[PDB]
Amino acid sequence: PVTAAPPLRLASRNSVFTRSGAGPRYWNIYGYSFPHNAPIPENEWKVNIDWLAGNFADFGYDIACTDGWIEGSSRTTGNGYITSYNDSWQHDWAYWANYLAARKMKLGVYYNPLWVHRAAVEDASKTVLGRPDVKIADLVVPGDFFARDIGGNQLYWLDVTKSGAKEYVQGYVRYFKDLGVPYLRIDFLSWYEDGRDANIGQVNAPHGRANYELALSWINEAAGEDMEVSLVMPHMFQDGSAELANGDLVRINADADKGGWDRLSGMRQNWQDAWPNWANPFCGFTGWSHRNGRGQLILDGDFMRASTFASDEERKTMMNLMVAAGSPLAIADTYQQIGNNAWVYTNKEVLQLNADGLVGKPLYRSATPFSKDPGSRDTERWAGQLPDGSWGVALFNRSDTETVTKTIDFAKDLGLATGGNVRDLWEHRNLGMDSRATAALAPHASAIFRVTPPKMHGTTRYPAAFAAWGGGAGFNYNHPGYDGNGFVDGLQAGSGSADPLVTFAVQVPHRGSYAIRYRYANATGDTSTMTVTAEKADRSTVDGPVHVSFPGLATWDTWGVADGTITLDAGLNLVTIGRGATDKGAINLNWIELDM
Ligand SMILES: OC[C@H]1O[C@H](OC[C@H]2O[C@H](O[C@H]3[C@H](O)[C@@H](O)[C@@H](O)O[C@@H]3CO)[C@H](O)[C@@H](O)[C@@H]2O)[C@H](O)[C@@H](O)[C@@H]1O
Ligand SMILES: OC[C@H]1O[C@H](OC[C@H]2O[C@H](O)[C@H](O)[C@@H](O)[C@@H]2O)[C@H](O)[C@@H](O)[C@@H]1O
Repeated sequence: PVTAAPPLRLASRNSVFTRSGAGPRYWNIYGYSFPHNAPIPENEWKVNIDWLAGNFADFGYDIACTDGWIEGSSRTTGNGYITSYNDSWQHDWAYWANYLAARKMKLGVYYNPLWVHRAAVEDASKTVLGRPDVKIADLVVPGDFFARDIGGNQLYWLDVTKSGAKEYVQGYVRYFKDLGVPYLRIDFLSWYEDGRDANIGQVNAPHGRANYELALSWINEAAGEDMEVSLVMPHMFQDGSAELANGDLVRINADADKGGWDRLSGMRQNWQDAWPNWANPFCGFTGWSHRNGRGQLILDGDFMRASTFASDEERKTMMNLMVAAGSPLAIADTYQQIGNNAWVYTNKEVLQLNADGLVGKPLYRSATPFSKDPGSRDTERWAGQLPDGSWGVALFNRSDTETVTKTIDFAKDLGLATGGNVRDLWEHRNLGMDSRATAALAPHASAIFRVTPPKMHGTTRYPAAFAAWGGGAGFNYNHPGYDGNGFVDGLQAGSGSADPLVTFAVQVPHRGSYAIRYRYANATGDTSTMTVTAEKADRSTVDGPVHVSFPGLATWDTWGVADGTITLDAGLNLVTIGRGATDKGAINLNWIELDM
């Protein structure tokens, strides 16, 4: 019988955004501003918004988001917060959020709340929100300009050690949240932190890790559950620890830039220790995938520039990768650039994967970090499970020249006993019941499928190797007998601050008590326990925490099935299993099954 348990110690922000599904759908000004190397004029912003309202907002792309080129945004409130995107704009953020509202859309903002504009510093009348004793001028070290070493002289970096700093930063974050902004994109924190860029050299004064982590904690608290926090230049120190603890999204690639295949799949394949660890998103999504999934991080593959690609097959591959990885779906084509390419963004079956909360993983091949061994995960074969037990499966051919067959086998790779109905989502074709998804792919082409296992008496299997991992839990394959490609280990005691865990999203038709099974290994020489909970997306407890017991077995190659019952509510539940301080021993986890 199960006993009551304390809650697990977490190491992620664990917000409603990362718990509820994949990244947001939005449009971004980058397709204008990058090639122009200039802030978007207000009329161009307007014409793009009107175009989105009539053509993409109905497909869920209902955030219009600004980007950089903000040095020319100098006008601020009495507390130093920018009033609009650029000084040339006749209307402020509020006017544009309402204009968007009238078209069933919302405003996304790119800004870093550690930026302090020189114009605000120079106006002695401006003071920190709620702190009339602190002038905005009192927030900065003289000469400490953002991008100082490459000529920057319009934005200071905040000195977070100065009185008023927390109030300034939190006020800035809440300023946008209050304006109705659901998404805040915070860039240049690696430049803030270490004053360096691997593409350039020295860029400005460093501010250090402690200050970076403190600033992130302030931003997290101020954003709360109302506004999604995108970290656009993460250094990802310590396997992304501070970013995971404080943000919702992390960029995993070098900038889209001029777009096309070389930005999607080229440049370099190796890892480096500096921003960005991987250059192309095939490698970055693959390399950071151990940090993805419900309650962990959403990985951000940057912007889609459909018209910069050479063919429609490449455009499909671009979209399929973003969807496979659970990334935000960010259109950067302007109304002038879109041409006849709207279709790439508006395939309803592909979008349905994003709506349903697909967060895929590359096929794991070994436990070794991808940063150390590129053989450890397959950049070209992705799968993820939806809450209802169905799957998204994506197959890619990154060769420039050869046609290559790619296959995901439902038993050997995914770890299912059932096979599944397979639908090709670009052919819009039912392939019927099958044991695998396969495609003979032309160079740069891809295929994406919805795979729907049958459910004899409601049985739904969720493989651990394709779920979300936290606190040290991870993939392995070093004891035989597992179903699928492997299992999760690290569900053991350790020295750390966080408890290792696995999170599964599960969807059920009604509130009730459901039979749950856990296929596991345990050769610790004694009984082991893990803590199990069910929660709503908002974190509220549906069941548990309870200690579930796992009888000791003969060897680490021996697998058993522990039986239990779990209360779940109608719709989405997050079922988390982890090893707390009061748990005993250790297990390896292969899968869970729910009879729904
Ligand atoms: O006003 C701020 C900034 O706006 C533009 O840059 C926006 C882009 O900033 C980042 O890109 C940087 C790279 O990460 C660095 O490695 C290096 O190449 O420099 C660029 C910035 O030029 C971010 O990664 C992108 O997603 C943003 O679009 C202007 O280009 C800057 O000059 C302005 O300071
Ligand atoms: O404690 C559960 C664990 O037990 C064995 O591994 C022991 C030990 O092996 C290496 O030294 C690792 O670096 C440590 O982290 C492990 O504690 C089983 O082989 C393993 O499957 C299981 O998870």
